[PDB]
Amino acid sequence: STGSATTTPIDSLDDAYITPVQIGTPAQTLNLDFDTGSSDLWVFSSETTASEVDGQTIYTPSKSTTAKLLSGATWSISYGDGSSSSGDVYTDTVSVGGLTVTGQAVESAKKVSSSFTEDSTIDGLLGLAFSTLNTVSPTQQKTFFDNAKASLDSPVFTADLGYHAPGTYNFGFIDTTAYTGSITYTAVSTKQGFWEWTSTGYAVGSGTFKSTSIDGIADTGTTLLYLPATVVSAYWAQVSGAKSSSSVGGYVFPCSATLPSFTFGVGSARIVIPGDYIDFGPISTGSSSCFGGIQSSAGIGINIFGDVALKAAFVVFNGATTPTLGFASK
Ligand SMILES: CCNC(=O)CSc1nnc(C(C)C)o1
Repeated sequence: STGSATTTPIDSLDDAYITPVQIGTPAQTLNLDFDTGSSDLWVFSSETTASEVDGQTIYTPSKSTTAKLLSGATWSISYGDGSSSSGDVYTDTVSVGGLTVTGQAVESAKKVSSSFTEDSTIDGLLGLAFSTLNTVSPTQQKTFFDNAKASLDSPVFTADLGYHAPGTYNFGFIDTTAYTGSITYTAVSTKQGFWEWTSTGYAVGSGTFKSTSIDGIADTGTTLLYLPATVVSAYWAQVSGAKSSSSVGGYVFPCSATLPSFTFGVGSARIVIPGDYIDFGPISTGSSSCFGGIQSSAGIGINIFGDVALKAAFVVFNGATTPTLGFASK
């Protein structure tokens, strides 16, 4: 089997991408944030505290003839950005782009943190990191990818995120028309349960490539590119007037600037992020200070190849016995 679904930016900045997902019978379609940095499929639901729902579409398990309470199971997750959610668990039929999994754990939120309530466009998350990170207790549940893997034509999914445009998540096949050149594959560690790999270095603009190992994760659920402070300082030093602002929470730059590109290494291959992908616009409406798309990871504990980096590539998440990642230009 295969599946193919379009993913659409939630706003004009590509802050996140939503993909329609069919849950239950008859189908309830919710727009989920596919997140290769986490492993829970959770949704706003008829159980979510009413004051914490503000425009999201909800899953109502009582209206699904295939829903079953997973008795005793609870979940609770906290994300790197400080947001969180928790609740109980149903199993139900879940379909993405024509690919159907029966008995998928659908984690129904009883509580969500304010940032979720305040984003009416995201109805939940669909985790695509390894199932070792899933938070369901006392019986840890499998991700949609884990459950579908045996049925797929090939045990892969691909992320093809658009810049200010829709893109595609495919399951079970690699669309050879969706990229240019060749795909370069690189080794993955699932020891922390993330899609973890080592970039071979970077360049700023037209500058020389610096060969240096940068361990990080491929994370579709993170907007920006978070790299070591040395790398980030080298980038922003090429933008007149750019500076790190403790009050804003990262590097800002004059909105009048033209940003240089940023290249990262994948083995001997190179992925070029155009400068325009690094512009996240005014820090507040009307401001001439703009927020940068490359930020320091120093306070995180891990480097994160988020959407800024991934949308410059066609990315293969190969979930075979030896997990690898593939990157191609497009
Ligand atoms: C196909 C997705 N599989 C899982 O999420 C299982 S947990 C997991 N942790 N490491 C692995 C292997 C792929 C190395 O698997």
